[PDB]
Amino acid sequence: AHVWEDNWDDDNVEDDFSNQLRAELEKHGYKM
Amino acid sequence: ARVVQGSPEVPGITVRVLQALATLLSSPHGGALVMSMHRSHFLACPLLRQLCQYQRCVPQDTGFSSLFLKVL
Amino acid sequence: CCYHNNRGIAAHGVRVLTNITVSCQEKDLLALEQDAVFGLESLLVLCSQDDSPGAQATLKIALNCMVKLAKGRPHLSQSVVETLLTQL
Repeated sequence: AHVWEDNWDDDNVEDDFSNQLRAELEKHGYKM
Repeated sequence: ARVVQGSPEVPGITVRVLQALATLLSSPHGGALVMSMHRSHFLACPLLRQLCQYQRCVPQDTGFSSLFLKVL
Repeated sequence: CCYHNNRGIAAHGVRVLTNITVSCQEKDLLALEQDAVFGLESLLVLCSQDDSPGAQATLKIALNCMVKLAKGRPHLSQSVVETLLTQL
């Protein structure tokens, strides 16, 4: 029931390394 | 552009290609507005235009709709 | 059932029509190709402006049919993609 089979960005396809990366990276929320 | 939509309905019945897509995009936008009830007074004018076009030449329009472009 | 009022039956019908198109290549089916592609965009403009999980599943089914239809018959595919940009 997925349109794009080679989608890198689904609901939950994020491995552990990317999980702590997202955890420490979404918190700041600013970019220069 | 109610008169322009009424005029193009007969041209759309004859040959539309891309005008039928514009008419469908215009009508469903009014339908979504009517879902939000944001003063969508646009479907009644298209219905009156379709009724007038049917009353003008019923048989040619019916044959073009049921023979040439059933999908539109 | 592709030109039916309910969204789910339209999705099932457009799946059936897409699957007939992608499958066997007899000549006196090719006209349905035209019907097929118009069906998709018609269904799309029904299920874009709704924002409900049933309409979201209808989007899934329709877009999977769009991909498969463009994949099987490439000569329709260009028309396919331009219609998609309109609803974008």
